[PDB]
Amino acid sequence: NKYRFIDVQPLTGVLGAEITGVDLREPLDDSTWNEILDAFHTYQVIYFPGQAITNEQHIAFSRRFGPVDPVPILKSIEGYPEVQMIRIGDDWHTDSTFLDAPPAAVVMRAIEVPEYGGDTGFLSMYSAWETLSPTMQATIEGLNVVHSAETVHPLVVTHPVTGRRALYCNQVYCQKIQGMTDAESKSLLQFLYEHATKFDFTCRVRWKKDQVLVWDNLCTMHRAVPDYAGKFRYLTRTTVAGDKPSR
Amino acid sequence: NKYRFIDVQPLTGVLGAEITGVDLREPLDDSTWNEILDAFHTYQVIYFPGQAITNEQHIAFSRRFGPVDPVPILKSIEGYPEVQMIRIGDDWHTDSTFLDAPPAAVVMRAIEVPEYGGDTGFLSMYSAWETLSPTMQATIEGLNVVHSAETVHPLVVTHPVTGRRALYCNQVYCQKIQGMTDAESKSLLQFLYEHATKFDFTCRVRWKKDQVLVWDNLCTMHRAVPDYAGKFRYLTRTTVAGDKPSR
Amino acid sequence: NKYRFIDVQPLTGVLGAEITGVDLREPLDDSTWNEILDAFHTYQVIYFPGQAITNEQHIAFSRRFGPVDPVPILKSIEGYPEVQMIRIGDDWHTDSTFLDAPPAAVVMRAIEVPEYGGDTGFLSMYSAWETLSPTMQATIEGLNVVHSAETVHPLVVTHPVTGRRALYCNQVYCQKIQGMTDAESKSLLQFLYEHATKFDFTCRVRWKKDQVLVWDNLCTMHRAVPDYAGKFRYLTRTTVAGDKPSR
Amino acid sequence: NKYRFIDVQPLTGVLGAEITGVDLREPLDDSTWNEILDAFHTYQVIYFPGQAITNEQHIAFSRRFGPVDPVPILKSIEGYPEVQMIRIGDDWHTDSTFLDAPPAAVVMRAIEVPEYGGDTGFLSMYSAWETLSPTMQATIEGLNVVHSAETVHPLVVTHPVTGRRALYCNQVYCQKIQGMTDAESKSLLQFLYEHATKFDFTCRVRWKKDQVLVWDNLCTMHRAVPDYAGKFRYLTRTTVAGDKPSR
Ligand SMILES: O=C(O)CCC(=O)C(=O)O
Ligand SMILES: O=C(O)CCC(=O)C(=O)O
Ligand SMILES: O=C(O)CCC(=O)C(=O)O
Ligand SMILES: O=C(O)CCC(=O)C(=O)O
Ligand SMILES: [Co+2]
Ligand SMILES: [Co+2]
Ligand SMILES: [Co+2]
Ligand SMILES: [Co+2]
Ligand SMILES: [Co+2]
Ligand SMILES: [Co+2]
Ligand SMILES: [Co+2]
Ligand SMILES: [Co+2]
Ligand SMILES: [Co+2]
Ligand SMILES: [Co+2]
Ligand SMILES: [Co+2]
Ligand SMILES: [Co+2]
Ligand SMILES: [Co+2]
Ligand SMILES: [Co+2]
Ligand SMILES: [Co+2]
Ligand SMILES: [Co+2]
Ligand SMILES: [Co+2]
Ligand SMILES: [Co+2]
Ligand SMILES: [Co+2]
Ligand SMILES: [Co+2]
Ligand SMILES: [Co+2]
Ligand SMILES: [Co+2]
Ligand SMILES: [Co+2]
Ligand SMILES: [Co+2]
Ligand SMILES: [Co+2]
Ligand SMILES: [Co+2]
Ligand SMILES: [Co+2]
Ligand SMILES: [Co+2]
Ligand SMILES: [Co+2]
Ligand SMILES: [Co+2]
Ligand SMILES: [Co+2]
Ligand SMILES: [Co+2]
Ligand SMILES: [Co+2]
Ligand SMILES: [Co+2]
Ligand SMILES: [Co+2]
Ligand SMILES: [Co+2]
Ligand SMILES: [Co+2]
Ligand SMILES: [Co+2]
Ligand SMILES: [Co+2]
Ligand SMILES: [Co+2]
Ligand SMILES: [Co+2]
Ligand SMILES: [Co+2]
Repeated sequence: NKYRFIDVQPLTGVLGAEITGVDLREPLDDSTWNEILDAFHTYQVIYFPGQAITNEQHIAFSRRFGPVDPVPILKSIEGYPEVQMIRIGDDWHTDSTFLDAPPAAVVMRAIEVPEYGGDTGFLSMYSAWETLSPTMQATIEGLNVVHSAETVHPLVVTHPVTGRRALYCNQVYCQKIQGMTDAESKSLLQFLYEHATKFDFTCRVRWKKDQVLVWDNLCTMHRAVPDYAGKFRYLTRTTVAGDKPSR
Repeated sequence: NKYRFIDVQPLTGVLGAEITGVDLREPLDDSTWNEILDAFHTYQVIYFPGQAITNEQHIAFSRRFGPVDPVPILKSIEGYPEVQMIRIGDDWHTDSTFLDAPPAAVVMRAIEVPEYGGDTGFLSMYSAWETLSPTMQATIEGLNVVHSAETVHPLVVTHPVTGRRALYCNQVYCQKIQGMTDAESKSLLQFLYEHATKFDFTCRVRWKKDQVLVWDNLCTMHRAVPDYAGKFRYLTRTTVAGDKPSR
Repeated sequence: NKYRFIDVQPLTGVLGAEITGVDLREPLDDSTWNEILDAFHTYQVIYFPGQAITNEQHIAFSRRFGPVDPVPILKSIEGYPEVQMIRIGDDWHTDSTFLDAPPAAVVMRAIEVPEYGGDTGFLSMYSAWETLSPTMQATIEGLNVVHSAETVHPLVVTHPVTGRRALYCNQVYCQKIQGMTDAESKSLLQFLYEHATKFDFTCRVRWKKDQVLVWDNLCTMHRAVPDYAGKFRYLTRTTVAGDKPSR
Repeated sequence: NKYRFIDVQPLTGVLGAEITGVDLREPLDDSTWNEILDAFHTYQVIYFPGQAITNEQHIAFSRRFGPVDPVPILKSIEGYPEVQMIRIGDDWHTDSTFLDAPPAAVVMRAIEVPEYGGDTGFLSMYSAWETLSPTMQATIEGLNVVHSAETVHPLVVTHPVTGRRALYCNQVYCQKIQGMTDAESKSLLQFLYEHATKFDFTCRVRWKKDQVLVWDNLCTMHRAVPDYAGKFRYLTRTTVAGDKPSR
């Protein structure tokens, strides 16, 4: 690939990629960082295996992407209220979309994982949008969705940095399409979900100790796999803030 | 009701009505005819019980509504190729919509019917449209459907005489929504059909000898009931022509 | 028809019928009553037009069918707590199926109705069962449904008097199929409901003053039509009790 | 793991695994082979990376599993009519199920692959069955499916070697459930397919040169990913025969 400061091993031909040849415990210069971010924007989700960093180093790193909020809930490691831990989102979703302004991204970090199982699967909502017929794109271009646990977001959002359109709806937080009856709203959204969760649009992340991963919370969805029952899974994550999604 | 030359007994509060106090075998004057037609346009389907007319009288009558085509197929009574007889449309549909210009209306006439069973059920596609949320109306306003057995018609049509919008799609003749993929097209149309065939939008016509009925082939659908197996059902019908449906 | 003491005018070829030639204000002898009941069992729903009876006469009449319970809720005419009045069941259903022992039947009586609209539609759940393939009948023969507002009933019930099998489920009161997951339960029941609410299985009752109607609450469903907004509709009904439904 | 002659790196906690520490170009002894096969039966799909074998060696290897048929169609490398090549099954399916006796297994072998993309995804039909409620298992235990391009197979099959029950239906070859109407058959199968193609039941195989993979054609399904457009993908495969599937 066209990348001189980082090695870059794409996971599928649709999203996801792996990054090596960089010590995350050290500071990185503009041209190394310009590459890391240029990658994250093209692949949508990126991971860095065998990065034995510290929580302070975890924060700084996240901050490079954008301001570092705590999510209220979750339990932050006491000492680091920006760094929160993980040990129901086995339905595909993206995170905290009931917020006027949900997270741009999240950076996740493997502490103690199982040998196998406890994968995380992601999918591309650029792709989901992108595979709708021009006629269907037009038909729902201007619709809005009500997300809750309360707010409204557009059904198709433009990425603030990259300007690609991405379909934006998820079954965990989306009540209905504003202005439609429920029979109507249900009808569409179900189609749109059965369409986005196709296997062609997905990828699967294998979890290995001190791997550090970043996903774009606007233009992907993701889901936990429950195939580890019995085995300890302990990861941490910081949350980076984004503007209000828009069309 | 507000009707001085014809008695008028509405079947439901959504469509359909019954008309008496008029000898169909005689000619009718402007103000009697102005009423018959003013009714047909409000009720969408009308019937006239115990009208022992002749096929010539059947034609003239139809012609009052508009030019009288034969449908190729069907079998016309030999002697009257405009008058065709009846003895698969047990799915709801409207007639011959695969035509660049389908029938405006049809006039049907009971020769030998059963005592009961062999009803005909109709429904209102004004109502179907009318009960869609303003937001959903807008969402599909500008879509087109491909009808076959080949042509395109709009998904929402304006009535040429009355100017009411009416949803216009049917599962017997409609392949798909132009420009959409089949998974997409299927999704909508199924909703739209499951929505239009609601019981609230329907009515049911009881068939009795020398009853003469007229239905509006643009803004209704209709379906045969198969509950007469064993009993003779013989009706005739002329077909009145309409312009190309439009939005 | 084969009926010497009552005139009997079947509404469709699937269910429903009309009964005249009997003064309901008078007592009726075994052979007249033997006919009324022999009809109710074949047609599933029966009506008697222009019966200007009294509430006491309404009770006695109902009692001929079976014991006369009050439903708690509903509002009984004060003076007659067995006689309850009517002025959400616009979804098809049958009545009070959340009871260990729901009503066998109900007798309804028209006080002040509109000229048209405010029909009541019924359907046959004998027919619904009856049109399932032998293979599908077998597949769900032994299933149970959980009904609530709490109890279990079989999915296919045998009529206590007639011994015809009837499909027995309804979307207003049925939570799920016992033992199945919700994705599973949903799947079937939706099919079974989309199948039973077909138009071929239905009929529609026209409501006229002092008409008195009886429906079989085990083997039909029924639904109110909302096409009278603005017009006064006042009917009364007594409720006749039935055993626990069984297979 | 409990394996002394082969190294064994499970792909997910549901199916699939990777096998190293064995030169496939050499013969292997009972206890090494007893392990390879004991693995294939537990993981359902297995792969061997960086095995630069020959087509004769490819055949012998396959034969160890069972007799080696050609599939008519496909194009066999001229010189080896048992060894067939690959360069519509982007719907999930299993192979040639329209046969009275479909393939037990297939062995596939990577010649020239892309750097990334052109993955193959598999899923477990043990798991699919296994996650149905006991009540639903019972409900469809005894059903049959008609497969075509013509034959009948059971909807739930017992594995001839292992004796685990596995759900057995696929949307590419299955017409309908025998004895049911199409509305009925459609209803179930759609549920069963929407249920089996869940992400939790899947895995994804990364393709790398001279990797040799074996999948169990009775108890998995699999699907091609179209994310390589432009890049050369050339694999070969032999096909191993199985008895008629049974319950
Ligand atoms: O726990 C994981 O694997 C990530 C899944 C998730 O739902 C989240 O926190 O966004
Ligand atoms: O035969 C009838 O009852 C009318 C039904 C019909 O499909 C038609 O000719 O349009
Ligand atoms: O009010 C009616 O028309 C009868 C409908 C109904 O839901 C009932 O009381 O069972
Ligand atoms: O070509 C592949 O990736 C295997 C997919 C397939 O459909 C097959 O041959 O069974
Ligand atoms: Co390098
Ligand atoms: Co340093
Ligand atoms: Co690596
Ligand atoms: Co420290
Ligand atoms: Co900050
Ligand atoms: Co869940
Ligand atoms: Co707010
Ligand atoms: Co609501
Ligand atoms: Co689907
Ligand atoms: Co889904
Ligand atoms: Co008059
Ligand atoms: Co004259
Ligand atoms: Co009359
Ligand atoms: Co003559
Ligand atoms: Co003419
Ligand atoms: Co049909
Ligand atoms: Co043309
Ligand atoms: Co096509
Ligand atoms: Co529906
Ligand atoms: Co429906
Ligand atoms: Co329908
Ligand atoms: Co008499
Ligand atoms: Co007296
Ligand atoms: Co009468
Ligand atoms: Co009194
Ligand atoms: Co009593
Ligand atoms: Co309702
Ligand atoms: Co109880
Ligand atoms: Co539950
Ligand atoms: Co349907
Ligand atoms: Co329905
Ligand atoms: Co070893
Ligand atoms: Co050697
Ligand atoms: Co390896
Ligand atoms: Co050689
Ligand atoms: Co052989
Ligand atoms: Co395809
Ligand atoms: Co055969
Ligand atoms: Co067929
Ligand atoms: Co689904
Ligand atoms: Co799915
Ligand atoms: Co699917």
